[PDB]
Amino acid sequence: STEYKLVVVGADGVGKSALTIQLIQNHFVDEYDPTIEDSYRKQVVIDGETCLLDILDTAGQEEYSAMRDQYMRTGEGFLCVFAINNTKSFEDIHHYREQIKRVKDSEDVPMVLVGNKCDLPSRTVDTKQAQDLARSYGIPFIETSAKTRQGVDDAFYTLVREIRKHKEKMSKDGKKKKKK
Ligand SMILES: Nc1nc2c(ncn2[C@@H]2O[C@H](COP(=O)(O)OP(=O)(O)CP(=O)(O)O)[C@@H](O)[C@H]2O)c(=O)[nH]1
Ligand SMILES: [Mg+2]
Ligand SMILES: [Mg+2]
Repeated sequence: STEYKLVVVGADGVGKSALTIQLIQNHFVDEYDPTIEDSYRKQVVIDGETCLLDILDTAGQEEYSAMRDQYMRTGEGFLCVFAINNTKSFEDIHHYREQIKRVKDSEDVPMVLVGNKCDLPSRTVDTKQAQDLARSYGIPFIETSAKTRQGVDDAFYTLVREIRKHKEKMSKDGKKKKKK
């Protein structure tokens, strides 16, 4: 069945790992253990298709940009995670997207904007500005909590759906031809 290369990106401490672990292992990591680079696979059924999810869980801050370039090249789809009580992490999304587009040398890259930690009262990034940004990029926005698991499956499943749409659009192309 179809394999999907997903990459989870975002600033230090937004909950990239907690989201990924909730997805894979169904528990919430309460600790803060900074990531170098972790990879996971989960077989799931999404819209009646069996998917092999190959998930890359990236570091909050890359020491070597070459390490960032590589996962942006390999990734088929990107989970762009910010925390709703971390304004800078939300601002960092623009910079991730620019870096990904440049590396892919393309304007069309499957991504989903993820506002994590929605269980907190400390919200400094409002939903509207998140929604506005996602609308601007033409990608989905999903609010999640790794603590409660709210929205976690949805975030990953939606990314898979985005990758499918892209594959279809890339077969049909926009020009240079073609496919139906
Ligand atoms: N309240 C709440 N806390 C969360 C949530 N997700 C993660 N955390 C907490 O935030 C801290 C960092 O989470 P972690 O998943 O390691 O974030 P990360 O972005 O992977 C860290 P790095 O960028 O170094 O790899 C941990 O204390 C974790 O329990 C959430 O949805 N809600
Ligand atoms: Mg991590
Ligand atoms: Mg990062």
